[PDB]
Amino acid sequence: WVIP
Amino acid sequence: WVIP
Amino acid sequence: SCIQFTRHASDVLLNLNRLRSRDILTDVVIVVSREQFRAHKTVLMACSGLFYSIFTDQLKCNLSVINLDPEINPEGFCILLDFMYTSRLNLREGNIMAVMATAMYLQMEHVVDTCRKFIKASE
Amino acid sequence: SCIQFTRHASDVLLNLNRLRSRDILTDVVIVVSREQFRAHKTVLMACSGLFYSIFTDQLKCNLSVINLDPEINPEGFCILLDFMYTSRLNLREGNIMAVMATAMYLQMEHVVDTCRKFIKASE
Ligand SMILES: N#Cc1cnn2c(Nc3ccc4c(c3)CC(=O)N4)cc(Cl)nc12
Ligand SMILES: N#Cc1cnn2c(Nc3ccc4c(c3)CC(=O)N4)cc(Cl)nc12
Ligand SMILES: [Cl-]
Ligand SMILES: [Cl-]
Repeated sequence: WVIP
Repeated sequence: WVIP
Repeated sequence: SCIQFTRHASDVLLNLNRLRSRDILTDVVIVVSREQFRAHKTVLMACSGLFYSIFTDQLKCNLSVINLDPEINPEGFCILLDFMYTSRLNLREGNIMAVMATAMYLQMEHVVDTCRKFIKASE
Repeated sequence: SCIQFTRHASDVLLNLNRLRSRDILTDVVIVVSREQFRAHKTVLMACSGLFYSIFTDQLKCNLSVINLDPEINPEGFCILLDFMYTSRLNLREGNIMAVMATAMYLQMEHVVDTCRKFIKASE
């Protein structure tokens, strides 16, 4: 999971 | 396009 | 010896979400209490262990309407349906419990994982 | 304020290809001369300007069989259909002309681009  |  | 187009999978998913917004080729309505959500069975199966089980069933595969358990929160389902079609999860303090419970019911393991990690960090 | 799961789009496409291999929820047969290819209309539209035009048409959207132009090479179509479902293109010296012509007909601009660049490098 990432900060887009 | 890339070499996978 | 194949070559691969890096953005292809993302581009496919973007167009599947465009089809959903325009209601093109949607073949099922998911009923969550008083709310209705139109979707493509193939996308639902691709994202969820629950829908994969439902739509491989020789009788349920032909249903145009699926009713979810009355304990399922419509907003939680909406957030997860948006995630299925975009890879983006609108996870907030006010919705995390509903999102995690819906993800457990829908059998969306990666979403359950992250909800667990976000809750653990706040305790 | 969304979070994003990097591998989600690839995971969706992998499951759509699994559905194609098992012939689950396929809703169209594409006829290319003597050969037949089963597929999902939604994936075809998401990948190809030609299929996007065909399946948004108020009459063609309901057809279960689509016949392509007799000049279309079945192997070229097969290679492009595999690409649609996997992001991988089996581009070879012996098939590049057929792949590029099929990609132009199917309106798959990124494939046409690369076929053009690979041909230019050999001249
Ligand atoms: N054919 C086919 C096919 C269509 N969909 N699909 C799967 N869909 C699925 C099943 C379980 C889970 C998820 C997705 C996300 C998750 O957390 N669990 C799996 C397989 Cl093995 N195959 C297929
Ligand atoms: N709704 C919808 C929807 C479904 N599919 N789709 C598009 N599919 C497409 C159209 C043109 C081209 C390609 C894909 C690859 C290419 O080279 N050209 C576009 C839009 Cl703007 N919208 C949609
Ligand atoms: Cl997931
Ligand atoms: Cl393309």
